[PDB]
Amino acid sequence: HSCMALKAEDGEGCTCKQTKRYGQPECCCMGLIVSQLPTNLTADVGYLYLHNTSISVITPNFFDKFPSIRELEIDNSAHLEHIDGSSLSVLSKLRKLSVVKCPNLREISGKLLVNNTRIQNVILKNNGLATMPSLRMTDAHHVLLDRIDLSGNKIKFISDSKVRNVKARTVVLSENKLIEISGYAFTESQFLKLKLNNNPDLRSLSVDAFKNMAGLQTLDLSHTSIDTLPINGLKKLKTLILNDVPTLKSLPSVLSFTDLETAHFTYPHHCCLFKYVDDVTMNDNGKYQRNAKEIHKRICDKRIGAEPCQSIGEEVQKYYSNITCYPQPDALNPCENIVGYPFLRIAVWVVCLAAIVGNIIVWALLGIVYEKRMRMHYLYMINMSVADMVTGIYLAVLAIADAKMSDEYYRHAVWWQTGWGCRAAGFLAVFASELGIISMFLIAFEMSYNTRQSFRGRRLSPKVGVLLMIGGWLFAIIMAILPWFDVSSYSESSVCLPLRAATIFDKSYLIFGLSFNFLAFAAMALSYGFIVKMLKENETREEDRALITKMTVLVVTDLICWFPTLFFGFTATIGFPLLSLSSAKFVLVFFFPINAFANPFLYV
Amino acid sequence: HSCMALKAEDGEGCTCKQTKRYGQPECCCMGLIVSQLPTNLTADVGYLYLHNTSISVITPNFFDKFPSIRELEIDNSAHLEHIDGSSLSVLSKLRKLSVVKCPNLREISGKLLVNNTRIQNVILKNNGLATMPSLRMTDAHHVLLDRIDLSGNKIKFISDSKVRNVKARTVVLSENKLIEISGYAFTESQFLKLKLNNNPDLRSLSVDAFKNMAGLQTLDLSHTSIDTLPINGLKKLKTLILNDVPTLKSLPSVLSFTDLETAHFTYPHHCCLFKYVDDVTMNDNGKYQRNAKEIHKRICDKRSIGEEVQKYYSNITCYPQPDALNPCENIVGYPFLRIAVWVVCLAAIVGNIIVWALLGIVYEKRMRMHYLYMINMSVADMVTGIYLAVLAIADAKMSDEYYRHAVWWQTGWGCRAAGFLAVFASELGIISMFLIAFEMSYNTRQSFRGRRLSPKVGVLLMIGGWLFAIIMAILPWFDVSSYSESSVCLPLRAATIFDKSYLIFGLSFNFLAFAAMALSYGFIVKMLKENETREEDRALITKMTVLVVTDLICWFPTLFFGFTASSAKFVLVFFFPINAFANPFLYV
Ligand SMILES: CC(C)CCC[C@@H](C)[C@H]1CC[C@H]2[C@@H]3CC=C4C[C@@H](O)CC[C@]4(C)[C@H]3CC[C@]12C
Ligand SMILES: *[C@@H]1O[C@H](CO)[C@@H](O)[C@H](O)[C@H]1NC(C)=O
Ligand SMILES: *[C@@H]1O[C@H](CO)[C@@H](O)[C@H](O)[C@H]1NC(C)=O
Ligand SMILES: *[C@@H]1O[C@H](CO)[C@@H](O)[C@H](O)[C@H]1NC(C)=O
Ligand SMILES: *[C@@H]1O[C@H](CO)[C@@H](O)[C@H](O)[C@H]1NC(C)=O
Ligand SMILES: *[C@@H]1O[C@H](CO)[C@@H](O)[C@H](O)[C@H]1NC(C)=O
Ligand SMILES: *[C@@H]1O[C@H](CO)[C@@H](O)[C@H](O)[C@H]1NC(C)=O
Repeated sequence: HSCMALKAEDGEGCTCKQTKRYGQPECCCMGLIVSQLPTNLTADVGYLYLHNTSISVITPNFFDKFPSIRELEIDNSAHLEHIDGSSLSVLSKLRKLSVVKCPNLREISGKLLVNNTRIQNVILKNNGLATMPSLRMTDAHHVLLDRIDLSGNKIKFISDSKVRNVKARTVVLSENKLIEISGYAFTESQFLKLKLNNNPDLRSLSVDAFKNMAGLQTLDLSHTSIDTLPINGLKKLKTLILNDVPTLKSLPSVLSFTDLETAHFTYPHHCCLFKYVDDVTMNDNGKYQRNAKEIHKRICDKRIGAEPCQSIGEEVQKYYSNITCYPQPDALNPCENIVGYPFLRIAVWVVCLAAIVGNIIVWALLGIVYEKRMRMHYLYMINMSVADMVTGIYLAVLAIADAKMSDEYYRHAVWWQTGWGCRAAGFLAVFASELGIISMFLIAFEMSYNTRQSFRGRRLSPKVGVLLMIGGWLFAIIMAILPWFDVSSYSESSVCLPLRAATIFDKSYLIFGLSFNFLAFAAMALSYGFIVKMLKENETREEDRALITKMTVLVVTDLICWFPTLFFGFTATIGFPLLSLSSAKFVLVFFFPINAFANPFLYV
Repeated sequence: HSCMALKAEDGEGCTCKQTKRYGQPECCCMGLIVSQLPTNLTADVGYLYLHNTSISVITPNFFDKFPSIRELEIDNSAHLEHIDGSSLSVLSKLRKLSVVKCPNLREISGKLLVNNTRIQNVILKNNGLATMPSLRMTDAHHVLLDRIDLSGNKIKFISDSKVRNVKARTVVLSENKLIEISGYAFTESQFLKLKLNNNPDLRSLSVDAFKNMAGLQTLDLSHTSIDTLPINGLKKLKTLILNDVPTLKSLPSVLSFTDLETAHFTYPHHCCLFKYVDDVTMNDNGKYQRNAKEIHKRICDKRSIGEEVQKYYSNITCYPQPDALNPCENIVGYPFLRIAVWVVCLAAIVGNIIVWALLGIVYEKRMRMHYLYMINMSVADMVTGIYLAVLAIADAKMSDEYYRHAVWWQTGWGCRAAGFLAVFASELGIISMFLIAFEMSYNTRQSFRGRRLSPKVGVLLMIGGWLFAIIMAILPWFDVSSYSESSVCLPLRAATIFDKSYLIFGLSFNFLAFAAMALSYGFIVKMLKENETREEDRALITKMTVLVVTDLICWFPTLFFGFTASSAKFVLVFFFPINAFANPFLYV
């Protein structure tokens, strides 16, 4: 409160007062005037506080004047360049140490907290610390550190055996710019919760970085580029947190963990990898075979009467089932199966074969009905057949993937889902959908303009029609190739559809798609009405009047099918996952595929 | 191990060895030469083993000769006719009891397991018993029986009040020909887990079969064929697995149970009744109102009444969770989709009436097999409409109710007839769609040459196609496929080997017929382009060509979505009937 009284006085000086609650007096120094603490200062001070004094650098003998110090705090000191930790450590009875808002405090040297058996907690946050303090410890400390914090600093490396024998609950290294943690970074220490989150640049961890530790209850690595989690030392974690670490493709063996109860992973399939371990756990037959032999008794020795100990291959899975994982699998990211129900499997196979057969029918019957004179709309019908063929290829990819990956999907799931293959599948699907939409709109507009101007005596240029076709093709291609990048990812579904909306920009992409669907529906309705009016004005030819009738059936069926599409989208304004997303998938796989599959029987 | 080692040296005889580990000597007998009790024997038999023994009958004097026997094991007693439980009861020194592979054991008399508070296991494996032993444990017993087992046997009956207070942890009566279980079969017995699996013949489980017993933590009736389940006794039950029981469609309400922690059922609607009990719990209001008050007091001491009870029940997970193939509380799932199917069925029926009027006005006076083909296509459209209507009214009748009485609709007759109508309508429509193009092609080709298809042949082929649709529709009534596995009543199951063949053959045949029809119409249009027919036929040819092409466009996508895919039900219910009623518009 001495600092508060000084700030109320606004006098850049040191003021002290004695408190009866603790006996020792409290002194605070403040302002730019004080370059060093004045000599006429009491020595029995327990609590020493410094508000942005002009101390440029703490000398190795700076704090030695006052032996009875018990608490320290330094704040806002913009002039602090370097501090020698030894002089601070000479303070035997130092209970708490805090340093904040020092921007230029580039280094703290020496083995801190050594020879100081009374430290209770350390707070070092929002400082320009450019290297890890060399924290050592010894077993004399009667009270463990409540919290030791280095968050908000700029540390980048943790060399061999930097933090030894510290006994503490919470240790935090978040927000730092770590690039590597070397082997044996910790040693002999026990931590209740070690924090390593919000560290974008952390790529490589040494395989034995957490080896030789004396205990680690909970650990979190969220927002990290960790490639492979270390195997050793982590054999006792109660909880594991690997949130938002897309580089963590393949986890180390689930067998190694022994007592974990809660685990948050980034990809959902690791949850099933933990759950579906039912047949995997008994296969180790090594050191963890002994560990399993030991853990089974640990439960079954104490679990009217009671069941006997079932074998080490069933009770271990019974215990492992209790392990809760947050990215739980769903119908959109299923385990052991891609398509699931056998009816759907055989239906997908037959429908892929039938889509290919329909494209073949398009080719053959269009060649049969082909007129000698070049026609503008033959190319459009061919492009719609191409859209149908792409849909068939997408379903073929899904079918063959389900055929190959059956019964072992959860192991291979992440590689397929994030891999190049899923991006290709999503490209195929969305490109087919957009190509069909733009092709329907283009053929409707071309027929409308040709019919309308032909009766008046003019015509829309067929080269303009080809230009519109290539413009729509580029539209579909750019709509499909963009989600390859992070505008909207294909990795959020097991069938590679773009059910992605997290960055709000992906929401912009989906809004653009929905708006284009609405514009296509409105344009088709209006252009078809105008076509009906023009047909009322004048009649068409005969041998190609089959195509005119096909346009009329487009007038009917396109409106019939796209009318409930927007209605379902509007009724799904809540956007409930796994229900509205399924509706969107069904809409995409129905309504463009309507015309796509119709193409043979439509065009004949 | 020691007995087998001694037997390996051509041990066609009885032999004894004084093992230092057990103190008392171990004795073994082997070979058909041992047709009776041992010749001169030893009186200090500690462990007893008899393998492939030619013993004929057992009399209490057999064991009284050497009352020191502590463990017993009888194996491969091929000739063994009968044993008396009294003989083993007198041998109170016994702790182990094994009897295996007896091929013709007809009966075991007396009360086995009585008089002996030291037996720890009773392992009767494949004894072929034609009547179960009257096993009993008296009040004086104190050793926890580790396991009592009756493996593959000929136990046709359990009879009333058979078993008296057995204290075994696990009772296994599996792989049995049980035809009936009279009441009180396990009176006052205390069991931890009871397994009755793999007894197909069990069809008369009494209401008091498990009455008054001291309780079971788990009860297993896997692969039974029971017609009902008693309410009494199972109140304390902690685990009930009823996988693959096909006949238990009248399960008492989950409220009757009080301590389930895990349950298995073959029909997911039972688990939906578990979760949706929310409105059923308070409906009881009988003496079970007092029972529910008691259990609510217990639950609240353990840590509104209805919400807490339903949370507790939701904690009772069941493996057959509900699925999209049979959504609970509704067939339509959505109210907007309900009005959509209502409007499509109304459009179907109104269009059918309009088509009746149109056929009445435009019908040609002269006989025409073409008009017959059009009539049967209109009938196919009408039956699609009636299938739509019955599904819609079934949803309306069971609005919000589709967890009670759900099973009877799927299995009893409603789904059977509805699926019959649906598939018959679809197949008749497809086959008529093929026949009309076949008529067009045959008439087009032959008339130019100067011939015509036989009208009798055409009528007979139309009747044959009608019969093909009928036989395709009737088959899933049997076990070749199933209507039962969907609230929409469509034939969705594909599990059995024949089911996959049936389903894939149906779909592939439909699409192949459509492709062949398209090829035939391509031939027709090529002929028309090359040669000009008579104008009277030319107008009719053009009208029918437009009709067929428009019908193709309307029909095709429905099966595509039904295969590539709630919304599946919506599309099958909406777009296909839309084609069905839109096609006559293209007819006229
Ligand atoms: C489910 C909601 C969103 C949309 C439902 C679509 C309804 C309104 C559509 C689909 C099929 C349509 C019918 C299709 C064909 C014809 C013939 C034509 O002369 C117009 C009327 C009539 C009879 C249409 C009436 C409107 C109709 C019934
Ligand atoms: C501390 O910081 C302020 C703000 O930069 C600075 O102006 C001031 O001189 C320092 N001392 C006090 C007492 O505010
Ligand atoms: C120490 O002396 C300085 C001047 O030398 C004076 O301003 C200050 O108040 C003194 N402080 C104490 C605690 O005596
Ligand atoms: C600090 O501890 C080290 C540990 O080796 C010891 O050598 C040193 O003398 C101590 N210094 C003081 C000032 O107590
Ligand atoms: C029976 O008597 C024979 C001959 O005296 C003796 O050797 C043998 O040990 C006895 N027991 C058996 C089982 O043959
Ligand atoms: C029992 O032993 C006899 C004679 O050694 C042998 O023929 C017979 O096969 C054996 N029993 C069985 C079931 O094999
Ligand atoms: C055991 O049987 C004997 C006669 O065999 C009988 O006297 C006795 O009461 C029985 N004991 C028990 C505990 O049933």
